[PDB]
Amino acid sequence: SFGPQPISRLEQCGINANDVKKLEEAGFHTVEAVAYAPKKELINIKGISEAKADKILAEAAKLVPMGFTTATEFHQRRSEIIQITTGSKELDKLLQGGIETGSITEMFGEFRTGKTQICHTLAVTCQLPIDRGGGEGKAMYIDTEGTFRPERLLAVAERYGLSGSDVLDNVAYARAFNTDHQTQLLYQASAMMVESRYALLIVDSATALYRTDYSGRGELSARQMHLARFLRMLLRLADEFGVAVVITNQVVAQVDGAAMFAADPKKPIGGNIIAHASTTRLYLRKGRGETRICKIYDSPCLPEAEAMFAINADGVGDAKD
Amino acid sequence: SFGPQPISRLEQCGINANDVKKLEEAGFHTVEAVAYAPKKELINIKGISEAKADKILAEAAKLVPMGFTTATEFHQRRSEIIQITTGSKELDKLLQGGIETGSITEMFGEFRTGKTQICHTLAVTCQLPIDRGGGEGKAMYIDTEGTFRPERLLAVAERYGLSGSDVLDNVAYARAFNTDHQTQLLYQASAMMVESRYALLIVDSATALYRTDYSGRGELSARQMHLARFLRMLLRLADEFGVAVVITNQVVAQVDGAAMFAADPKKPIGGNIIAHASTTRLYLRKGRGETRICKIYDSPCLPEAEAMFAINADGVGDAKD
Amino acid sequence: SFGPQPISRLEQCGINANDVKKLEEAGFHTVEAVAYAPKKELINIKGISEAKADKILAEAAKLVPMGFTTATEFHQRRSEIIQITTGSKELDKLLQGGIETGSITEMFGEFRTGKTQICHTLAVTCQLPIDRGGGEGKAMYIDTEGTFRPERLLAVAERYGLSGSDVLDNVAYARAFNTDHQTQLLYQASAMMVESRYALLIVDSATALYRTDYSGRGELSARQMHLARFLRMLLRLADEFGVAVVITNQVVAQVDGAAMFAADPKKPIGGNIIAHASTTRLYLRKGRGETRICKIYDSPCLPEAEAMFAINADGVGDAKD
Amino acid sequence: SFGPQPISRLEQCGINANDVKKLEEAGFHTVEAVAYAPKKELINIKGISEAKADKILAEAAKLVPMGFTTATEFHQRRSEIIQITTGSKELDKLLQGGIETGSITEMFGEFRTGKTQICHTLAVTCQLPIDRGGGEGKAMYIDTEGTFRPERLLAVAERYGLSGSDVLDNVAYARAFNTDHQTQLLYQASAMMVESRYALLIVDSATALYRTDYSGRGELSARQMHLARFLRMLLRLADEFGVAVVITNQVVAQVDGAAMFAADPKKPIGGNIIAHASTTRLYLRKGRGETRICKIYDSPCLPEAEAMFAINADGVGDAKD
Amino acid sequence: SFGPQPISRLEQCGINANDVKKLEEAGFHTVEAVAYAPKKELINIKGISEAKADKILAEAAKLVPMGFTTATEFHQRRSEIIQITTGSKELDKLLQGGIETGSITEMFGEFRTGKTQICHTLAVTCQLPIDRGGGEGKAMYIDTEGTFRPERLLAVAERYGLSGSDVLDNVAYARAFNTDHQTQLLYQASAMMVESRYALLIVDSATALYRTDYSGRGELSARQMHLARFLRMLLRLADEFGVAVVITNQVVAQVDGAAMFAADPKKPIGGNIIAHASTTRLYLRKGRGETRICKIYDSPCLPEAEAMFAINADGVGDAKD
Amino acid sequence: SFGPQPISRLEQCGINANDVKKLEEAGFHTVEAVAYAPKKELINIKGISEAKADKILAEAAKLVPMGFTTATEFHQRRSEIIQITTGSKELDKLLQGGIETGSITEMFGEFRTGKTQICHTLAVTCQLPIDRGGGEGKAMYIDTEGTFRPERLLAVAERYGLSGSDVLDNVAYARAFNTDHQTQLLYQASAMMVESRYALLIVDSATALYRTDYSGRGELSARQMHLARFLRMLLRLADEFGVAVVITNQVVAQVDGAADPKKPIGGNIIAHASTTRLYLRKGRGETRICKIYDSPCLPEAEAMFAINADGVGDAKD
Amino acid sequence: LRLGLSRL
Amino acid sequence: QSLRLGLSRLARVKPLHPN
Amino acid sequence: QSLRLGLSRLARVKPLHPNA
Amino acid sequence: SLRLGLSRLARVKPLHPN
Amino acid sequence: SLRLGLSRLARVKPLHPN
Amino acid sequence: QSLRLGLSRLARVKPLHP
DNA sequence: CAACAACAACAACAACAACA
Ligand SMILES: [K+]
Ligand SMILES: [K+]
Ligand SMILES: [K+]
Ligand SMILES: [K+]
Ligand SMILES: [K+]
Repeated sequence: SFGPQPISRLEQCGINANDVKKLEEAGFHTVEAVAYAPKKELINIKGISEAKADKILAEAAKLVPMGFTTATEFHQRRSEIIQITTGSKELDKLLQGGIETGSITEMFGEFRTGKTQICHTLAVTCQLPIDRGGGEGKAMYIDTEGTFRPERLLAVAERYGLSGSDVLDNVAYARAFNTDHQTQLLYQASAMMVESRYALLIVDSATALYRTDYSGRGELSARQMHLARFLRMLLRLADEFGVAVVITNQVVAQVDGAAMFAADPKKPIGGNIIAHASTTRLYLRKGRGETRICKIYDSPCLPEAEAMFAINADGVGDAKD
Repeated sequence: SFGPQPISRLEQCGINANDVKKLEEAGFHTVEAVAYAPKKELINIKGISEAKADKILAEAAKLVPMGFTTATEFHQRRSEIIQITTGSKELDKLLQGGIETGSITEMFGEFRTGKTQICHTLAVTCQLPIDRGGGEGKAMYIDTEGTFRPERLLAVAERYGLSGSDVLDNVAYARAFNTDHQTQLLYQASAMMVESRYALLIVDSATALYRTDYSGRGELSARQMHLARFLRMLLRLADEFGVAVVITNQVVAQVDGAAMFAADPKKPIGGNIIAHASTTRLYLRKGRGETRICKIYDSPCLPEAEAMFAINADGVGDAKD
Repeated sequence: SFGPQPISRLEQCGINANDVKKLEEAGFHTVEAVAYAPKKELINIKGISEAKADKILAEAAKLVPMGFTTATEFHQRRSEIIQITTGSKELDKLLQGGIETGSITEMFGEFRTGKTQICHTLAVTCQLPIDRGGGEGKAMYIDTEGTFRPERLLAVAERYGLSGSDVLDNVAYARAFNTDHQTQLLYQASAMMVESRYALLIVDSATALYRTDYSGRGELSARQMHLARFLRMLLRLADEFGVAVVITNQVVAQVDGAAMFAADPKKPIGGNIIAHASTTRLYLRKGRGETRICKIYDSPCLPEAEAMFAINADGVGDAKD
Repeated sequence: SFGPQPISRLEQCGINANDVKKLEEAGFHTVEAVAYAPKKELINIKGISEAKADKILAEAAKLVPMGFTTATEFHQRRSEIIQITTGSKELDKLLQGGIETGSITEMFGEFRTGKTQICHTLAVTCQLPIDRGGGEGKAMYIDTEGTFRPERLLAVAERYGLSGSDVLDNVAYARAFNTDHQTQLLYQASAMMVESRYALLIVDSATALYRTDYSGRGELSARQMHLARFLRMLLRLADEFGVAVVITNQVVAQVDGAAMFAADPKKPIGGNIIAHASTTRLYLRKGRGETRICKIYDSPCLPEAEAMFAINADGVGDAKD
Repeated sequence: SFGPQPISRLEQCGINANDVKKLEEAGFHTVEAVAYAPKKELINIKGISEAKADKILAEAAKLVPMGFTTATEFHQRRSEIIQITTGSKELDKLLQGGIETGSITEMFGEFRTGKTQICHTLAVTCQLPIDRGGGEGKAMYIDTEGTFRPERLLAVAERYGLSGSDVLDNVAYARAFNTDHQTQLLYQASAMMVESRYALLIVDSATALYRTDYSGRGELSARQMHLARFLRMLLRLADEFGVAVVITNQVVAQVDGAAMFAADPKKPIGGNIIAHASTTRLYLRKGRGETRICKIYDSPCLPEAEAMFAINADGVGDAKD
Repeated sequence: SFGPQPISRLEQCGINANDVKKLEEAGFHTVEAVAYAPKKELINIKGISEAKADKILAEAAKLVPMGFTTATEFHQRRSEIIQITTGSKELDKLLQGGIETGSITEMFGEFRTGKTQICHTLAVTCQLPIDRGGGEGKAMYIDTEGTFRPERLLAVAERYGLSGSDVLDNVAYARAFNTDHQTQLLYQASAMMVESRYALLIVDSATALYRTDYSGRGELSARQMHLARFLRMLLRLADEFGVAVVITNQVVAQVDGAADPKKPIGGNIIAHASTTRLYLRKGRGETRICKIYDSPCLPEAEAMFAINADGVGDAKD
Repeated sequence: LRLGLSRL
Repeated sequence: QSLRLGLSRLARVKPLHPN
Repeated sequence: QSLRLGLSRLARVKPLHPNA
Repeated sequence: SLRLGLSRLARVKPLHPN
Repeated sequence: SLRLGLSRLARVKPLHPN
Repeated sequence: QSLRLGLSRLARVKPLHP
């Protein structure tokens, strides 16, 4: 019973089935989802009154732990977390295991640094057994740039000894044409995640469409609010299902602000919203030939350091010294 | 009996058990809390009439003195305030002792500044003996972002020579998923604080969830009222138990005027409510490498100055030259 | 007999001592209060009939003059008003002498402007001799936020050449936890200051508790009424002993509409009741470093002019060149 | 039925003709274009309200699937992508088929490298039958420099054994005199692709006019925003009609920030906007005599490699040994 | 009526004469110039608002066709362009007719190669009838070195049989003393060219004054921007009136950016801006005695080759074999 | 009143005296100098704002024509250009009149050639009446080698019959010790020229100090920039005052790959900035040969001249 | 007249 | 309904060049 | 009755892929 | 219509009759 | 008497046995 | 209001050497 | 008749010969 409880449990709790259907249509497919939701969100749903929402909230909270606990229990639970191998030994050593499930990891850098390659390699490796560094689950790919190539997947699957056809079969792909579609896709993501078992969710890239959909200083606040809502939805998914959420970012040039005039200053776009929402941040730089350098920009438990990886014909790996 | 007297003392004044039971159910576990509560709150409570509320208030005022004192007595009592070390000598010199108990300390800055690191250091140093600069009490942690790491606690405990297991056992941890959960955690914290002896209460981040829960201009007033209620509850806890309340704050960009400080001016979020609620305010910024700079933004008795600390594998400390 | 005649000198005017003690426990401690009291509140008391109320009101009006007087005598008496120096030459010039006794001065501004520092400096200055700027009187501090520091009083007393213990023994302190406690503090302060020579009353801040005790439009109106009552009590003090009342106020943004933009406009909270009740109004703004700007907002005898002061380690002083 | 659906189908869905005409005038000539547009883009149209926009989006989402699909289906569909031969065997081997339809290829280099020659050759080779490496369609040429010569088209047609007049009748050429006209031409282009079959859209050059129209600092932000909007419109065209979009870019000299100081380092202009917008990037250099070298600067599925081609009297071809 | 439409056509279209006059002061003397200008160029004119600019642009677009046209029409128009013979049979054979109209031809080389002699010969020959290879129009000469000599013009006119007075009277001459004057001469040139018929404009040399006006690395960006503005204005003139624009350029000795050197390697100055702005580039080299060699450095349609000419007493001609 | 107008004229069209003083301190002495300068130099003067410089330029542009004129006017203006005789009939025929005013003439060759002798002869002959081939003006001599000898001037003056005393008095002399001193001497020369009639200016040599003051490949760019600035100042002087500027140049060997193995020094900066270039060679015995290395209107030809005790003249058989 | 505190 | 990337190779395309 | 911190390696899971 | 340069068949008065 | 927080002179058993 | 190309022979000049 | 602040983005520019 490690997984989340479906909302149909509330059926044997004293809740009308039609109201449960309305909740499901509103986007709450799990008891955890309604439990974590505030009262305003349940009030906003048509056909739900204050008394019904209060009863639903109380009954849902009766089935989930939302109290106080000691720190040793949290340490014990976190010691059993699943970390997905990136495919490169140096990156795994830098991250002390790899990409951590249940949180948000973001990579940023200039072009050709290798963000999409890391996304493809993680999508392939998330289907490996736990003893091999995988998660034994499927993968999601919400792509907003049109750069999904299901031939790198075959190369990595051939490298790891898996069947290419099965690897392609067990990956879900969707394309976002605008910000509204990008945010809408998460509802279907949760609805079809409640059925099967997923371990990785990939957005590449999160902020590509926000540069053009919202342009100018006059549209800054609305863009930031939409981005905050999207990131909150991603965090809700990560908490609900325990998947590892990975998002890709872009960079902009510091024309005059700070950096002491280095070779070429660059900072990630998205502002303080995405700066505070992401749990782990990585900066990717181009090195020599096919080698690139990854640096831990921000992390609550990992020290600032650097690692070297490469993009070989079978995905992300270690540089051939 | 330096600690607050329990509510059961009112039993000796003739008030029946039912009244005490309803008072405890509403969230008044201490006679001091009852005395500090206005008559309107008691009237709101179901099951208490005007005469009952007047009698309860009169008995509470009889128990605890709420009269006029002399400044000499205030100076004598303030000189015996426990201040918790922050792990850095320069920070302690700037703060003239450390984090004060019975007040509200706010910390704000950009990402990577080290608010969470200082929170972990404080939560692990609050258990030191008073002669060593600690607080000789348990730590309380409320997390609204999901960035609580017991490994840092273990590292700093090993630095200070304490045992890891009991240090972890002495820290209570909770996570708030929304604002209502954040507020209910305060009632639970008061209930558990009545029994044991705590010295520190950390909220991080206090205003992280308000950015998303109340989005838009139309919900500004409700957001500010909820934040005011939360801050008043925190002040009530600090007055009742004397524990030191430390809350962290996020930052936003000053795009409207561009200020005059630098090319990236930033200001804390929350507005005048949190500006006036907190007693001491600290502004953290990044320096070079692993070094950070802390500035006293506002303090009733501390002159403006700066300190320079660092984050190492043993927590927050002084810079290594 | 410049001070008010106490309530002990109407028993020889055919008044039973029982009525005198009833008036004393009701809140009236001097014949000035009785002669200036409307008949309706003397009738709403318990234990006094209409005939007794008339017979005491007529004699009280006989003792205390109440009628028309020549303007020349009024000007001559107003020439003899003690003005308490603020410790800054520029502020003294702007205020034309300082804080007027027997009057209400309200100061408002954003955080860290220096209202509490000004209050501390005034409290320590009030004990100076009249010719140096003081009023031979003590000081009282009704604090509702928790920012009372004897250290600042000691520093300014050392600056002015006074003993720390002697200057501390004259300042009475009290903290209010709610609005009812705020009113009871004034009720006790009347009896505290009838028997002793007081020349300063400081409330910091009056409107802090009303912001959270009554929240929302539904409780707004009652809120205002309570505030009015408080202000009326203050006025009675200003006419019962001639003490100068100093109040600090909070500010809020102008989100609804900016009047042709004002670089983050700010308006004082409290409504029109305290705008009409207060006599002098000051606006404090932050400048460069520790220098602050004080501007007259409303005064029936002074033009709207600006002045510059600073907060140094010895309190409020002039700008340091 | 593999082509796009004309907007007139929306009339059969239960939508008036007036709003359909308004949409067509706004530039939406296809149901796919409407489905890919955000709600705020439809709101900006005069005469369209929120309810009408919501109904239009809801009815358009039914006729085109925008949801989740497996990766095997994407692999099967991508195995059938038409690739246009560039006229040289080595370039075809380097690009693994030739220029890919449905994406953006940006070719940049020094002067006289041969990008215009490549565009001229492609404008003829896109009219070949599918089994010969063509696309069986017309071609578009938006020329912003004035360097369009149909004589090269005639030479390539003579080489490939096609009638010169027939080849010339199938090329639509327009000239842009400024950036605003550059963006305006795309609306007529989109309106014209509906009635016929186009396989290639060429912009030469994309950023020639931006160098001069927006000059110096203070116009950089507007220049980049306009460039981003133009590139987004190009991407929308490519997604809507499945055409092969080829854009030509210029270079600038790296004065500071030594890249490697090999021999006159050069950097493509346009910044991170055009760096992230383009899907494939080619770098062209001059070799010896008529031979030039092409290198894969950036590609999501192609290794970094170099190929050699030549500019003969019949267009771009293999070097004559 | 093949010539440009004077700006006096917009007045009888809904535009007041005052706006036409204001546009004329801005340098726009033709409807084509108004049509080709972007909106922000008309906005910068004082006294012209957004609505006025929109109306003017709409009228200009109505009068001037700027749509999509097939390649056959472009081929037909390109087969009827006027090419001016340079005076030498070999040079005309190399250029496939002579100097093209409506484009920019730049000759560069070391000193003494004969750029000025070629310019003088072209200035004389542009006045020939169409049958003899001329353009049947006047010529302009902007000279930035003081090297203009009418004696060569008289000699070439004697060679061609034309009267000297007619040839001299149809040549306009201006001297540029700095960069700003060089740019203002172009505005004066447009003003005087809207009235009469001109076939050829000469700038000699384009980049002479930039080598000395903007000296040093710190002034490189401003120099390049000003050069780009000058070249764009020249291209605007060429597109406006269909004249043949011929500019001359200098050389700079390569030292380290080549690594492979002939006896003395030299490259043109002006950088990528002038490399990209020019349409046809000729490289001039010194032969034996009075013979010189011309090579096609850059041309969209002319294959690279070399031709031999000579400088005789009657200007540029064929060498005496 | 065909000469340049003094800067004081700007006083009469709405400019304060202080602005005129600051312009004079910056090196501008006539209205033409202000007109020929762009906005950058006027901005660079401390105390002059953007609006003031714009006003000054707009005011100065009206006093001198700055527009388009037909080639007939230019031809008729060039038809009365004063040319100074070199002292030799063969060289006069080669140059079609002699050294022209308003342009830059540079002579280069090996040592023991006669460039300084030609400079001395020109300095003497520039004071002759227009009928005999002079310019009826004084002469200036900027010397960077210490080879200025008044005895040659006395000999040539005796040859032409002029008095020695006033010939010596009508020649200004200056010596340049370093590269910056050359530009300072030019700045002083502007103030010397504005107040008197000057016909000929001589620099001998214009590239001697640059060989020693600037050395190595690392200082090539600075040397070329300074040489370009000096040449542009010379061109501005020639355009402003209508003088004949004669500069002298040395040669460098062509030790490179292959090939006369001697070429003028200074590079493209001095090659492109000279209107007329003369190459001088040593012939048999004492007679020397002159060739037109570069000219925009004269063909390549050779002439023979000789240096005798009375200066430069024809070679006796 | 009671106007407050008086110096005299 | 399926998805679309670009022009399909197996599409029924009318002959543009008969020769 | 306890908190969840993502996917747990101690939880049972059927083999997504065949043996290898 | 289109306009590139100067049309060769455009009628124009003779600049130099001679 | 008043209380301003945790008194420094309170006699409380140590949390840690060291 | 002409263009000055140098030193003009026709211009009147005082005799430098009488 | 009162109360309530929020939100970052954007790269551009080549020049310089020398020494038997
Ligand atoms: K973070
Ligand atoms: K505060
Ligand atoms: K890319
Ligand atoms: K070109
Ligand atoms: K020359």
